[PDB]
Amino acid sequence: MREIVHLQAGQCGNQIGAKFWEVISDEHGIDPTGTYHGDSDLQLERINVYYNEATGGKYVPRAVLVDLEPGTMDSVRSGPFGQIFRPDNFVFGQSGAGNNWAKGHYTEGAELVDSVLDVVRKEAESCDCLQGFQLTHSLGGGTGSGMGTLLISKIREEYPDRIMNTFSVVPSPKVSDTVVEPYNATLSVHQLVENTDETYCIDNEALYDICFRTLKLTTPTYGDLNHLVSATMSGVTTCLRFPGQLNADLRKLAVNMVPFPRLHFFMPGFAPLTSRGSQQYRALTVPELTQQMFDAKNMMAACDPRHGRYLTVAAVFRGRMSMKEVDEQMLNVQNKNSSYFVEWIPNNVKTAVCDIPPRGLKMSATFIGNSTAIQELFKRISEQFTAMFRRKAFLHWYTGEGMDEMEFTEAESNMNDLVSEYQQYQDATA
Amino acid sequence: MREIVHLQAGQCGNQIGAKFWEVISDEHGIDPTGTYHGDSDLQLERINVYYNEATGGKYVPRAVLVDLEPGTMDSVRSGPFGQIFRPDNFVFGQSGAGNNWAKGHYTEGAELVDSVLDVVRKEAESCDCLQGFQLTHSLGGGTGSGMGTLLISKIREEYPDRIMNTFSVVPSPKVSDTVVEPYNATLSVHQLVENTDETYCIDNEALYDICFRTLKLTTPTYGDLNHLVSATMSGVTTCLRFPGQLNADLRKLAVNMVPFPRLHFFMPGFAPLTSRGSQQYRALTVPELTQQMFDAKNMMAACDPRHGRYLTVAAVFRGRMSMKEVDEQMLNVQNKNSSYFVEWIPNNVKTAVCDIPPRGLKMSATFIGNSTAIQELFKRISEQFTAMFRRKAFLHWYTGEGMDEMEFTEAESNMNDLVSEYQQYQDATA
Amino acid sequence: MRECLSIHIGQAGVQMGNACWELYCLEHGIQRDGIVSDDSSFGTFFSETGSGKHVPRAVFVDLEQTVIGEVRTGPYRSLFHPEQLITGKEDAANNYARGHYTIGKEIVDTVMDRVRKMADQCSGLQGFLIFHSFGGGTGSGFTSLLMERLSVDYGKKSKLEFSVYPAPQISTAVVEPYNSILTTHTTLEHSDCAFMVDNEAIYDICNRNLDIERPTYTNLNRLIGQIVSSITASLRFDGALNVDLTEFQTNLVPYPRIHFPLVTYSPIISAEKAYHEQLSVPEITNACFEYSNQMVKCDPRRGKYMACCLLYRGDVVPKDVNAAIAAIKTRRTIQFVDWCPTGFKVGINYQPPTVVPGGDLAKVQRAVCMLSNTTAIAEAWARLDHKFDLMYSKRAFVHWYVGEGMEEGEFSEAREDMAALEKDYEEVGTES
Amino acid sequence: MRECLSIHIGQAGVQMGNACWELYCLEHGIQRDGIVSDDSSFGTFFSETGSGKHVPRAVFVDLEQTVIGEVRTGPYRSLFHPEQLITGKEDAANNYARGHYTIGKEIVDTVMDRVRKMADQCSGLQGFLIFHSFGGGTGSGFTSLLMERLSVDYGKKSKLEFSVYPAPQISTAVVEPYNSILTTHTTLEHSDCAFMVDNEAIYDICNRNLDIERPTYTNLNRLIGQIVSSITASLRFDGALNVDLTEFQTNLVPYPRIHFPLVTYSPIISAEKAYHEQLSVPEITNACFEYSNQMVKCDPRRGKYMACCLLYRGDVVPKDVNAAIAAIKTRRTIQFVDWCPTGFKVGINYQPPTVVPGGDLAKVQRAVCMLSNTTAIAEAWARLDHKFDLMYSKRAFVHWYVGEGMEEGEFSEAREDMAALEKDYEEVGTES
Ligand SMILES: Nc1nc2c(ncn2[C@@H]2O[C@H](COP(=O)(O)OP(=O)(O)OP(=O)(O)O)[C@@H](O)[C@H]2O)c(=O)[nH]1
Ligand SMILES: Nc1nc2c(ncn2[C@@H]2O[C@H](COP(=O)(O)OP(=O)(O)OP(=O)(O)O)[C@@H](O)[C@H]2O)c(=O)[nH]1
Ligand SMILES: Nc1nc2c(ncn2[C@@H]2O[C@H](COP(=O)(O)OP(=O)(O)O)[C@@H](O)[C@H]2O)c(=O)[nH]1
Ligand SMILES: Nc1nc2c(ncn2[C@@H]2O[C@H](COP(=O)(O)OP(=O)(O)O)[C@@H](O)[C@H]2O)c(=O)[nH]1
Ligand SMILES: [Mg+2]
Ligand SMILES: [Mg+2]
Repeated sequence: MREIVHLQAGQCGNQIGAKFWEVISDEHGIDPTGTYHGDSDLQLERINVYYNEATGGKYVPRAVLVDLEPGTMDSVRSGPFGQIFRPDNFVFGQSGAGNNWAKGHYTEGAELVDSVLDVVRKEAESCDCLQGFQLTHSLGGGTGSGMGTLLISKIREEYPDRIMNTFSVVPSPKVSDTVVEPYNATLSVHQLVENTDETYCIDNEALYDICFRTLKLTTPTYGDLNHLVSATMSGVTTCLRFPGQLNADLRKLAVNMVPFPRLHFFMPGFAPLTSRGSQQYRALTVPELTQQMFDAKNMMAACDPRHGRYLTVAAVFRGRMSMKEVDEQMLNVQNKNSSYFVEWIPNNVKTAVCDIPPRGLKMSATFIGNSTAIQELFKRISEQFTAMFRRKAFLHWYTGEGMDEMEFTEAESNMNDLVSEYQQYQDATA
Repeated sequence: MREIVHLQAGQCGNQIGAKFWEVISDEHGIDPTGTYHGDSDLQLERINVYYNEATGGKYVPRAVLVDLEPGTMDSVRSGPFGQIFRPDNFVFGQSGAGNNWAKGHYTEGAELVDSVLDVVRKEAESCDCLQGFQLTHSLGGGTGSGMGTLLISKIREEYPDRIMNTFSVVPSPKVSDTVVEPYNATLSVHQLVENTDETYCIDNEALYDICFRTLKLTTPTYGDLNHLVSATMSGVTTCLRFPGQLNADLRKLAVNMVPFPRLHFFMPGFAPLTSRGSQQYRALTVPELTQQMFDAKNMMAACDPRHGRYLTVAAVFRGRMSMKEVDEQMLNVQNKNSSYFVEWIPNNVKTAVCDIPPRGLKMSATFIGNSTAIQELFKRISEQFTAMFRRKAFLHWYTGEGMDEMEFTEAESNMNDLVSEYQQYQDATA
Repeated sequence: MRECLSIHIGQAGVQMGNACWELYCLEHGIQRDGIVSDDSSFGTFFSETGSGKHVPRAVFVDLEQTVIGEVRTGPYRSLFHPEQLITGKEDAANNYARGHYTIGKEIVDTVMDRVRKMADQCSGLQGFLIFHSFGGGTGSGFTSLLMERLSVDYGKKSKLEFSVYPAPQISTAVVEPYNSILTTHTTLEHSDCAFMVDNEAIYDICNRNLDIERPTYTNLNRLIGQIVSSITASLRFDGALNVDLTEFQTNLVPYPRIHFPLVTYSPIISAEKAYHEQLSVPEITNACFEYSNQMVKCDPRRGKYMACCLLYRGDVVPKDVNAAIAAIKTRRTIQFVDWCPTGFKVGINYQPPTVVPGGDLAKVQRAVCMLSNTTAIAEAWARLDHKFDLMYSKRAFVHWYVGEGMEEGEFSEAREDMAALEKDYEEVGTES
Repeated sequence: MRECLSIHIGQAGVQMGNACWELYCLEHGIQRDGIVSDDSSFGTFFSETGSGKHVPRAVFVDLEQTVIGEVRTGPYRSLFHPEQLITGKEDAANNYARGHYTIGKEIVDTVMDRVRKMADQCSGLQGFLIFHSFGGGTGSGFTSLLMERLSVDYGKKSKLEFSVYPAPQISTAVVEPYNSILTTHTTLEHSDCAFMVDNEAIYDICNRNLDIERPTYTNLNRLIGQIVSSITASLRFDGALNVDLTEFQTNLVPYPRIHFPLVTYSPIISAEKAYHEQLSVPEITNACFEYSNQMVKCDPRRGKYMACCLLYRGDVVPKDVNAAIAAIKTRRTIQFVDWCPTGFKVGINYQPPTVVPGGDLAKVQRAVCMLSNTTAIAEAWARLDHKFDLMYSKRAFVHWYVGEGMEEGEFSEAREDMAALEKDYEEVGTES
């Protein structure tokens, strides 16, 4: 059976991971103690996708948690699902990174990387057919950026044929959380732009907007944003675990979504997202979900899609569905949004449907978009990296860890090429 | 029936012996008072292997305990199984050895050796078909090294046709326990390198590592390391006592493990070894045990096996088993670890399976390895003997007991030949 | 996070320490006798005896028995390890040379021995906390010795220090300009980021924000203790956007020679006045950027902010923090240097400030501490340097330093080093 | 293990003996009247009368009635055998010649007779324990006689002796340099390994480690008694890695003429100060290798360690010992001679130290005693020899020795023997 191993690094990495297995276990009806309590046999038919069965009426999720300080992982152990993971997979250091990409990649993480790969190798050996890898981290973060890229390069070298997904939180344009985000992002993009097959960019700014208006949540917290992120991440692999009329696995999405090897950055989405008051006054039907998922306000990325165009779109539906309705709405989006799709790609939509919906919903859909509008995101980082690096604003911390100033300029140029390549394909043949 | 007599000399010898009959008696269900309380008739079918029955519903283990001071043997008498042994077999001196090989071999032990052989002869006469001998001691120790070698030479001269096993504790590379270990080891290896058919090298450093990480034991003690050692020692003779699909006795292992007469030094191992917390998250199956037993971290020897190659490997399994699974994993180890086996020996694995598992486990396996990596162990001792003997660091104690300085240099050369012979066969025909 | 080590040198540092550890004991529920009786991560600042007792991981040092004698006779006498309370015979007498050359050298070896033993019991050491007075004999001369010793012996570790920066108008000693510059020159290289606080600024806060008309050094230390507690809240509790000890220097030190951020805290309200204020996130967030609320008399509006760390604490919502920070960045009166588009380093912890019995600070479920490396401190340095050269032009008090084993050349070298520091702020304060 | 014999000669040895047997009686629960009333291996040091009484296996000897008279009138009067308390008429008066030639010869025969009877009741004799002062009339002249007699009569047996090595700075007698060398020359050949302890070093420990400001010889002997108890713990209790009496000489005597190891003990803490320290294995293990904790004033750092015996005692874990020893060996400040790659001889016993009522030592469940044959003692020998030749150049006190039956030639021969011993340390202190 197609199988995956999940990797989570850094504070954002682990916390989203924790709010991810809290949801995968719910879909498969897995008790926090690890015992199965699902009400349907169709959940165990593909449990092995994320879990390695341990004899005794319990299942263990093959996940690897990496963090240079133990603070974030200690909280996970104390969580409702902390005891679910195998204790051996909890690998951590002692000196946490100071939000510097250098320390999490060259000096501190270099010593612990060997330990991480050994667990990863055992998990891979425990599988019968490994399909790909999943990494959760944050580009602005030091551990995730630095240690995540180091792990991606090693596993890619070790397993070149296998896929690898990345759900990376991207710095927001207006309000940040770390001063030196521009350095961490550019260094990390320099590695993800050649090592990973598909990446999903997420920003908390966009998620904050969703909670404020789309969901009318007065006091959201990361306990809530991670739930939205976990919904999309679970949706991407609905096909590997449950049956449907038109199944689309990780590789199928990659081929339909990645036209050129370097243009593998997507913006996820989800629907329906309605408050409790609005539940009465809305009909949960295919025609309404299609509008919500293509709405710029429902996007989990700060960049407005309307400022660009879509190379490829992939729609993953869930629940009881009508194929003709799904075909109709996608056709309407193709015709209605005439200038929102490139001319050199006559078909821009990849549709997928699954029979089982998520949680208590009777219908769900997940939106993946490889829109050209993401150029405005790297461009902003491109301006924030240049302004700081122009006079060595914070370089003396990265230099002291071994990084040479030459590596910095190469990543900036490799970042400018990515934006130029995005602008290049935004053109039209006529 | 095939029968064995156990000999234990020195402090390490007797204590491991005590924690060995505490386990053999458990497998056969023998009460500490000597009466049989086993729940299965299959235990008494081969009890005579280690025990001489005494009419009256009691059994007496034919074991000979030798020690120059009575301190270590007095504690054994006060142990839970102290009253199990025949009082006559407790043979001891008055002037204990001062950790000098000379005193335990030439001066002090020479007077008591006659007494020891007489008991040994009676035990042999009490048997119907004696198969071999077992000696437990410590090379760094004086009594065991000195008195153990004296006993081995005498019994070998008396019983050349019979086998003799030796479970010798070898000095650790980093932290020692006796200052003059290099002298004792080299002198003792000089005798074991021509008198015994198979030897099992054990080091407490490696056992300490197992307890720290493999078994997560916070406060281990020799009461615990000896239990691990006794498990392997009991496993080697599982076939002589219980039935199985593929029985392998002491001689069968010796022929499959000893290619050349001088290369009879092995490194034992055991599996599964998991903590109480890790018991939930692991499946006790053949595929997992094979990886653990070939893992360098599960080895009971300080030398890393990966630095060398395996001439011969012997796997002794226990419990309900599937032959095809056992064959598969050994084949995988043969192919996966391509460079870990010599080319001039196409088959390197000798498999053995027994029906009954140990204690409460439903599956066990014992690892025996005649790896070439053990050359780094004698080489280290070779450097520590040379540095001391270079200027007669502690020779005036051995000289005063009768030993001539000439014997010292011959053992050093006989030790260098052993390392050269190990390096010689590490080569490849092409 | 793992262990962090504390050092208290001088009367100011020692007196601050007893206030800091009063909060630490209260926060973790540790009794003043060293026994827990009301958060298991308290091991960052405490070492468990193994018999139901906790020893604070601090090294109180002074060259006189008076200040440490009070601690030995105070309620926390049974708390500290007896050997940690290292004391000398004669005070440095406000002379930098004595605390660094003559009398400081005699007791420096003993201090390191205890520091070494504290490190031996560390499974992980983030850095050191050094409390001292920026101007003073023991707090300026002996601290420089430790900074040199700690840097060479350990190195590759954060070294945070809290300094009582001399107030421009108020001053309680005559030769402070000599003393402050001498330690600055010797501690600039071996430091990572030194938090600065004035006595005058805290007095003004105690008079305007608080309704206390009779403040004392005891009140100031209590209001400074929460500054240290907030900075180390992440290492001792759990919450979103944890800020490790080493993260402070990376975010707040753009250049190696500019690591002197100032401290601000909010809310600061009396028990009665609290009933009339909502104290929402925007209110406290805006308060942190008010000249009337900062703990350094230098005017923030007179310069530009380069980096800022917002260590939000309590029942705060991350969405509110992001919106509040956006409001600050759009203000035109506030100005950040162009070469740093991103300056805010947010930190959220789920542990509201503890209430100190008998204190002048009200109970608040939502508090925030701001660390801002601002160029406005350059004006303060110039004023302090202006005092130094005016005195040194006539050798006002040089003969005392000369006779204590310090050459006259150091005065010229130290001032020139200070002059370069002023130029460094000028260089980073402009963009094309 | 079987019997070990004890001998106490001189005021220092006799006074040490009553302290040593105070511990032995307390450890085995033997009352001071010689009856057991609270470990059956106590026969190593005691002989059972057969009527519910135990006679300690010691031979207290002196040339004066004063010191032994105190024992006869002390609480342990009924303990010792009356004939064991052998006493002379006139003291040796601090003269080596008297204790070896004139007055020592008169009483030596009686001492051997008792020693012979003690051996007759031995099913196994590991060796002898001789307590004396390295410098003193009876403790230097009479001990040499016994060493010669015991070696020839018995031989082929361990002979351990504890000596009060003259302190470099503190000295309570004038002609000690003459006395110390004379016994060293005559006792070097017949000895196996002599443990050395200074009065100044123990005083410093009692002042720094312990909080005792009024120490006395009574305190020192009590702190020296546990040294002897730990060395013989294996012979009287059970535990992993038992260290027999004869193992000490094999491990700690690389060469026949270098058998003078020094003694260190840890933990040494008062009752109050113990509450503030965990006292883990690494802490005590590291303490044993501290200049501030060793009982000989010679600086260990001034030389190199050749052999070390670690007799761990109490509830210790063998894994911790191995890890702790590994930490010591990787230290760069500590240095072991190249020709001895392995120097540590570990010994673990399951019997924590007993608490002596009224003592200055706190109750600890985990104690360790270290014996280290270190080359740093060579400096002490040179200083002692420096005193001897300076006096002997003028015959400062030779006439007293000459008139007591000792030829002047022995002074030259003894010093030359000492000079060779200094060269022996130099030869073994370097490697290619
Ligand atoms: N906030 C605060 N400042 C203090 C306190 N005690 C002393 N100071 C400041 O310390 C400055 C003078 O240096 P001190 O710390 O008093 O002197 P020192 O550190 O003991 O060094 P010496 O010169 O050897 O006495 C004064 O200007 C005070 O402002 C205190 O308890 N709280
Ligand atoms: N540690 C310790 N040393 C002692 C004690 N009593 C005497 N000494 C040492 O003994 C040295 C002098 O030799 P003594 O033992 O006193 O004299 P002696 O053995 O009676 O021989 P005489 O010369 O005949 O008196 C002094 O330097 C003391 O250091 C004691 O109770 N404890
Ligand atoms: N969605 C989400 N994002 C988070 C969470 N915690 C932290 N982040 C993001 O992580 C970024 C900071 O990087 P971080 O991972 O904490 O640094 P690191 O520990 O060195 O990897 C911030 O920009 C936050 O947006 C969380 O719980 N949920
Ligand atoms: N594995 C193990 N080794 C031991 C044990 N006891 C002692 N040893 C080893 O024995 C060595 C000391 O030699 P020993 O046998 O005690 O001297 P002997 O009594 O004269 O034979 C030390 O290096 C220890 O490593 C034990 O219980 N288990
Ligand atoms: Mg002062
Ligand atoms: Mg006397």
